[PDB]
Amino acid sequence: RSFIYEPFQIPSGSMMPTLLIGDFILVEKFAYGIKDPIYQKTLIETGHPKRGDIVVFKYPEDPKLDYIKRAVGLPGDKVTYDPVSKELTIQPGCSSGQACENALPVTYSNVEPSDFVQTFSRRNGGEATSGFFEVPKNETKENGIRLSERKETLGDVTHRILTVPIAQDQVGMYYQQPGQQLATWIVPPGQYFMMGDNRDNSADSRYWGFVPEANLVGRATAIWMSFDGLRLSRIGGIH
Ligand SMILES: *C(=O)[C@H]([C@@H](C)OC(C)=O)[C@H]1NC(C(=O)OCC=C)=CS1
Repeated sequence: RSFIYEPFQIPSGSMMPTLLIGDFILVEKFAYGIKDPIYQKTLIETGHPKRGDIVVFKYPEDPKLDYIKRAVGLPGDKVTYDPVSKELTIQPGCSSGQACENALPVTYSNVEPSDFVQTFSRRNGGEATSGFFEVPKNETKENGIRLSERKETLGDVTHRILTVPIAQDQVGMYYQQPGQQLATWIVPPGQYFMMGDNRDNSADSRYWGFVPEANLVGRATAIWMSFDGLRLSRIGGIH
């Protein structure tokens, strides 16, 4: 088996705190080669995302851009997002409108202030995100909101998420799947529901739908370098 690796720059903060703007990651492409009975005839196989994997894929609405999000919903999952508690409920194999009772273990730790403050430009009275800043927890920044952080465990995968405590999704702008109420989705076969870890700063599947497997590029495996300026402490695994 011969895997192909591709590095990727992280220019946006939608996967914070897991991936920060300036991180440079390594991605293992899903498509790989295998040597036929030994040997000749290099054959091409394709792996698939596991729940919780951080995945690079071609943005469905404009395949020319590569997005990076977490695959929280797998083919067949009934995914529900509570915009108030900002928590996911996932029910594997509940894809036939049946009243399912099974449920993937999804648990959350207590909300705590994160290291980041999100600032906004005061454009003539209104607001527009101007960036994210790491700010000591005992300090404040004007026109900035301290983000909250907690751990989300999807089945047996635990990772962090950041929430903007003064914000709430407008469910009315979600992508609404035929036959489903707002904020509930049933992942189609061979497709995926993607969500960014910076939950209130992520234009993901909630807004535009599923990612077809054909659009998948690969799985993030490491932070190879990071610059904000060198941040060598971030090189290593993604957690
Ligand atoms: C979040 O920002 C991911 C990042 C981590 O992808 C990178 C940096 O490769 C992608 N998601 C978004 C997003 O939700 O923004 C949509 C609005 C334009 C952008 S890149």
